[PDB]
Amino acid sequence: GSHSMRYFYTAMSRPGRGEPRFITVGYVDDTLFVRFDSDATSPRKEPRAPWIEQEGPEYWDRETQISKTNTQTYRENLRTALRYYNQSEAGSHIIQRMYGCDVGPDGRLLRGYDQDAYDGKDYIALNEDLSSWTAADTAAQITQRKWEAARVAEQDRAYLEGLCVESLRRYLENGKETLQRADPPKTHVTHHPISDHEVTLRCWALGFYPAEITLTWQRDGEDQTQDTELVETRPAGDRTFQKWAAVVVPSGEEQRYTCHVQHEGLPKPLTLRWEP
Amino acid sequence: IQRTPKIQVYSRHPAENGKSNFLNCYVSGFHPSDIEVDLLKNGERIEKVEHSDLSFSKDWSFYLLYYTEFTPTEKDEYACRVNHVTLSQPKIVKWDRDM
Amino acid sequence: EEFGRAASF
Repeated sequence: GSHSMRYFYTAMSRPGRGEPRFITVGYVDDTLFVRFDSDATSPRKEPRAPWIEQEGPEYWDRETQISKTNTQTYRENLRTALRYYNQSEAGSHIIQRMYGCDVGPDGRLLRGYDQDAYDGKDYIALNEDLSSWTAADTAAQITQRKWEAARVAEQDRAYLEGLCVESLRRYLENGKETLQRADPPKTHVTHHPISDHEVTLRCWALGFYPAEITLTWQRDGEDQTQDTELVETRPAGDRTFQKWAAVVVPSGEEQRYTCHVQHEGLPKPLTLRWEP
Repeated sequence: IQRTPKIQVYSRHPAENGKSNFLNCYVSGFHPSDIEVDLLKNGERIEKVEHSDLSFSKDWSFYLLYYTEFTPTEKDEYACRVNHVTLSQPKIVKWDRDM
Repeated sequence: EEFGRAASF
C-alpha cells in the first residue's frame, strides 16, 4: 500500500574527546538500508539491505560525499546552537534531523518531512505545505529567517517531489520481495497463575512485519485500556517485530476476555481467547 | 531534558533448552544517546555482543538493539545490564522466557 | 537517495 523513506541524522558534540560524531541511518518503512558513521575506520555510506547493493559505484561515492559534507555542516550547526542558547563550550549537545517522503500505492507524494531537534526538543520543522517553517523558540526563529532569506523550503520541495519519490519508487521495485511483503503475526495466549484467585493472560504477537500493530484486550466486549499492560513493539533481529498485551483477571473469568489483533498482514482482525 | 531508557530482555525465537537462539536487549526511549549495555551469562559479561546502528523515534528518543547468539538451558541465568546518565547505578534486568 | 543541500542553522 503506502510507503515511507526517512533519513535520520544524530550529531553529538563531545568536548575533550574530538570533533562531534555524525551518524546517518536511512530506512524504507521499517527496514534499515544504509548507514554512515563519522567514527568509522574509513567513513563511507554502507549498504544494510541486499536490494541497495545493486546501486552503482557512482551512487556510493555521491551518497558518501553528501554525508561527509553534512558531518561538517552539522558540526557548524552545533557551534551556532551554542551561541543561540548562550551555552558554554564545556557541555555535550545533540542535533537530530529526520526528513523524507511518504508515497501512496500509486507511488505519488502523500507528504514530505524535514524536521530538526536540539537536545531532544523540537527546534524547526518544514510545514506540510513544503513552503513555510515552524520554529519552536526564538533561537530557531533566527534559523527560520535565514532559511526564508535563502529560499530553503523551495529546495526541500523540489527534492521531496522529485528525487525523494523517484528513489523510493526504485527501492520498492528492487526490494519488492521484502519491502512489499507483509508478514502477519503468529499469535497465542498464555495463562500464568499469580495466586489462588488471579491469573495473568498474555496475548502474544510474533514474527510480524511491518512494525505497526494493534493488540487489545476486551472484557465482555469492552476494551480494557486502563488495565492492560502493553510492552513497546520490539525488533526480533530477523527483520520482524514482537509485541504482547497482558491483563490480570479473576480466576474462573478467563473466558470473558478476548484479545483482538489488527495488522496489515491479516485479511481480517483476529479475535483470540485463552485455550485451556 | 534527559530521558531514562526502557529495557526489554528477550529471545529472537521462543526459548527451547538446548536449542540455539539469539538473546536480545532492546533499549529505547532514552536521551541523550550515550548508553552502556552488557549482556550477562550467570552474572558475567558476554564477549563480542553486537548492536544496531543508532536510530531514534518520532519523539526524538533513541533506540538500540544489543544481541548475541546463545543456547538456553534450564539453569543458566541471563540478564542485561544498562547504565545511562539518568541512572545513579546500573539497572539489571533478568531474562524471563515468558516476557 | 539523500538531499545534497543542507542549509546552516
